[PDB]
Amino acid sequence: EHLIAQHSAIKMLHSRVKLILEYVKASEAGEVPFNHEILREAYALCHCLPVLSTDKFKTDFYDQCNDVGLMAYLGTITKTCNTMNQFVNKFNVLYDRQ
Amino acid sequence: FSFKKLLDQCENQELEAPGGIATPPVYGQLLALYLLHNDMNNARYLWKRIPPAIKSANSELGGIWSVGQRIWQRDFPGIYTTINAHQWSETVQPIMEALRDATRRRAFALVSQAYTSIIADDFAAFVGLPVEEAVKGILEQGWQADSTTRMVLPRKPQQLARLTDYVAFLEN
Amino acid sequence: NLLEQFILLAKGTSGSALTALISQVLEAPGVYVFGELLELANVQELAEGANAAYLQLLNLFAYGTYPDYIANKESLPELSTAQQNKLKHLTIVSLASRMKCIPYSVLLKDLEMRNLRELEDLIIEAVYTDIIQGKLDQRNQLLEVDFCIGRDIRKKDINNIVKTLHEWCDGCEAVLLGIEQQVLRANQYKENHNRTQQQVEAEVTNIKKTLKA
Amino acid sequence: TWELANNMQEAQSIDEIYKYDKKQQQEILAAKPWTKDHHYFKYCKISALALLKMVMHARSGGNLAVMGLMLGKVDGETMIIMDSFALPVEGTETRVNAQAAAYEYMAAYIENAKQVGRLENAIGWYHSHPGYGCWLSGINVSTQMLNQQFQEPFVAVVIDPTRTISAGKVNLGAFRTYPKGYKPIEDFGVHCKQYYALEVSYFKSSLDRKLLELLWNKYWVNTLSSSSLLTNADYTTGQVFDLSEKLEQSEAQLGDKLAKATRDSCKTTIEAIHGLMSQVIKDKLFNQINI
Repeated sequence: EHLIAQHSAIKMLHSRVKLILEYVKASEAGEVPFNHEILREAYALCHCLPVLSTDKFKTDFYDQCNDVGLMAYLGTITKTCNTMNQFVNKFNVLYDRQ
Repeated sequence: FSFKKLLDQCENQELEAPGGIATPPVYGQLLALYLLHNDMNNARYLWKRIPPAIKSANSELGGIWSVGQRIWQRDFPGIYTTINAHQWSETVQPIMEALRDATRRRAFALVSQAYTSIIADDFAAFVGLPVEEAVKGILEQGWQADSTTRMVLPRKPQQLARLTDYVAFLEN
Repeated sequence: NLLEQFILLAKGTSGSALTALISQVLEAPGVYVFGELLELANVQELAEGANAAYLQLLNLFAYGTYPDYIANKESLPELSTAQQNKLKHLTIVSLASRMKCIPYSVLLKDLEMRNLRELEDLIIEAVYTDIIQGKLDQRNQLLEVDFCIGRDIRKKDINNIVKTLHEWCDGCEAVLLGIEQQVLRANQYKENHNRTQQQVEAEVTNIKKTLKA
Repeated sequence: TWELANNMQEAQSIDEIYKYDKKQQQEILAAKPWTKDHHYFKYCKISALALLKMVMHARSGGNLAVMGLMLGKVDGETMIIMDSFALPVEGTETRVNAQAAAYEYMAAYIENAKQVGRLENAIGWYHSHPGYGCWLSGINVSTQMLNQQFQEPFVAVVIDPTRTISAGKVNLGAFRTYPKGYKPIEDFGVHCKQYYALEVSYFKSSLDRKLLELLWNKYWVNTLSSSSLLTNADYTTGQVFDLSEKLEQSEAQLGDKLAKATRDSCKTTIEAIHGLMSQVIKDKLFNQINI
């Protein structure tokens, strides 16, 4: 569900970018007239691709990743404990009386 | 980096023997390699393992054990004096230079990490020469220095799969 | 727009009046991208004659930055304060186009300025003109730009634009592929678990069928 | 291939719950399992369509109060509701009385639905509280008394339109009541001993799921710019606190609840890793282009 719901949105963004690239290529070749206004916006969009490549963002992202990793550790450690409890409960009946 | 292959080759050479005791040169090379890798316990037990007869047969093992005893007490200045005191055969020749370089790097790291200001005499004894390594230290790496008291100030120097595996494990 | 308002008068005239019109365009506020003005044949015909300096000035305004008006300062005619301010604003826009965190020292070197207060005032007035959007930071001596208008594009750089877009497309495709693989694996894992559970169930009930005799 | 499973006509137990097993319903009604113990049904599952119909009726009521019925069934320990049906009742925002219009309306609408092909019956009623939380008043308590004591399968629903609109989350509240005699927190009111609360859950069919996902698909900008786990931090902290309390209760019990605690922890961990995965995917897609 999760990896598929946003996959469609990513595909839509891919389609829009592909359409823009096709228009730019057509303008370069000469099929469409040289509209010297859309190309400026295309250049501006091109120059804004590497978004937020600063050190503060990287540190915040790494902190977020570590926090989520710890939150997953606390939660794996309890599923393991629950399986542990079910195993000992089943063991205390088979190989050991009472 | 090439010494690891020699290390394990000597290891399986040692592991089995026609009579349990190998030749003197291989014993000495293995002991020297243990000393080089800064693993003292295995070297000490290997020295304890050597039978007394072959131990006293060759004096090379005596010098190697003297170097090991010097390095065990962590007395840095004496290591350089005891490493070149005697003569070393070609079989153990390329061990001394590597060990000396490793000891120098370890002393450099220890001085840079555990010290904020150290008398130039002690630092120079740690490194090896109180003539030109002080100016080398201040110039090359920019370490601060001050005369009169002779004081130096060293300063210290594939993703989505894991997440989906965690999710699959948690959900099941 | 302003360029449309200043463009229809440039058809019939040529010579000194045309150069005066382009000077007025370069002085008028609001105009910052001279794409259609340079595209006219009348402007391009100025190369042959005694008005090549104005053509060079227009080309420098359209594509070049402030240091380009350093080596050839004596060749071009004198500029008023409005033209110099507009050129400095264009240089700031060009610098902000590449990097999103402009250091103060780089701006001082590039704009040939002597005082930090004057540079900050120039940036403030550029923001007021609404060509770039951002904020200053004196503690780190930085200027952060969240959005800057694209400058003029010549008819040789477009290919490079294509390249960047192509790269983006490729990246998107790559992500898509990975997505599919991941979800597939996930599904398989789930199925496997269920299957083995079912197997165990079969086994135990089979045992029941052979123990209730 | 890209979606792998897809759907031509296949379905699962999700689509199976929409049916009417006449023999099963007859035998559960005849057996009457809930008449023997007070602590019967605790799970109520209501379909989406009923939810939106109730919300629109409450909004169309405005500052005043509205009131209507609901349709569904009962299955084992759980209750199923899948239809909402408004009523033409009027009154002040503090009291509403069902006149003869509603009495002639519910029967007429039931007959019309039966003519259509509908086969469900009345299951309960919903009343909108404009502002004063979600709690049954004295008259509501008496009405629920009489309704659940005469028409044993029943349940009441109370929503808060104003708070739902202002906050952004729905105020659906499903309530059953303890009968008279059985005696064994100021938000719930003053009759907290007489009435209790129930959990709420929702469902939607395979066709409904596909249509909802395809309609919500025109939200791509918010989809890849939401950056969750930064907006639901309070919800996750509350969930972890409740997890700690449940873990303490399970540990005391061991001296089952452990399974419930494990499921809750798994849900919270899955949500957290989903947020991290979306963040990682966004970083890979946007911040790794053009150096």
